[PDB]
Amino acid sequence: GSDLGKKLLEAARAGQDDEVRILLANGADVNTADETGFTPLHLAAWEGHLGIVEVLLKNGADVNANDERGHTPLHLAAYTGHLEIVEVLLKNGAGVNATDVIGTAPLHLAAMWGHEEIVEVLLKNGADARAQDKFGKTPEDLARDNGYESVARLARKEIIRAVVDELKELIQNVNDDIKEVEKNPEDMEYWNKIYRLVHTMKEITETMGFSPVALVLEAIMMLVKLMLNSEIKITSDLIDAVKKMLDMVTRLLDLMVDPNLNEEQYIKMVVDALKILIEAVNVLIKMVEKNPEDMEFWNLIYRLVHVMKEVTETMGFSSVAKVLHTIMNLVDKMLNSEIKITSDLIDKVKKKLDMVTRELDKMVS
Repeated sequence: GSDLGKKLLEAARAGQDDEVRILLANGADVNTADETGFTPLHLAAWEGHLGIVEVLLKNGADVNANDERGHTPLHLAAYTGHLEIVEVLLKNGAGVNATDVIGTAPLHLAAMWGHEEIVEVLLKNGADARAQDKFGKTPEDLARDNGYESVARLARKEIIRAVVDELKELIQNVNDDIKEVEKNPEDMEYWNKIYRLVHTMKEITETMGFSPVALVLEAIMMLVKLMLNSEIKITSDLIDAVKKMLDMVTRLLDLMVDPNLNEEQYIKMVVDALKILIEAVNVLIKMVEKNPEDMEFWNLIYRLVHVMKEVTETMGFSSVAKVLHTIMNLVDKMLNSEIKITSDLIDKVKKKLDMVTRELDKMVS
């Protein structure tokens, strides 16, 4: 009864390989528990005794045993940071996404103390990077709060990758819907469904960050909203413009999940993104060309040019920062109605934007 169970607990805790083997041989309950509910596997993983972990697992140890606090042996192995014990537990069907009472997964325990190797292993075995504990904290958040910048950046990259996959699923939905309207433009319902999809996308992008994608999605939202309130006649050319903006959003999403290359590919990433959002600004300029006098669209162009100036400044590109600063100055003049909106002004902005594009091409070329 309690005799062999207590001696087995104490032997697993102390690291007595032979004593564990003997006690198991004499019919000791492998899944015995202490006051708090720790089975010998919990204690073996805690103290880091790989041999005893392996032996216990061979003799029927419960890999997913929970204690009072809802902790499996994998929680404790990830906390203490014993890589090989984590690997064996996962090998024997351990719960990679097991959640305790406070909502803390093993990835939280690994990332919060910066045990990079076990974090990588856990992610390899399908660990949820976006898992949130009872306090709305992801593993990224816990690692960053404790000063582990490397693991924080890694968890961030994983969250970005998963979010991009989700957004691609949303893009597929939107593309099916836009095809179905292209066949029957009469249905306004499809446009409302597309509006819902784009609004959810906009919310996700704002939540993560990715301001450029958020602003392009906001342009999408304005167009679909005008069509819903029958402010504009449903044209096929405007639909092709929406198609082009969705395509560029998808491509930008592809850009975000770049293979962690070297500074050269980093430059190519930023230059491609710069060209993509320039294409977006060109779409906006064409739309303003056809229907000016709606300052919301100008505020959005301002927001995009501001994001671009920020990106450049952070990444140098002083010539481009200056040209975009001038663009922003002209737009600022316009919003407070200093100057009169004239076709020559929009055309001049277009000329300067083309000069920007050639300056970037010169930089990358």
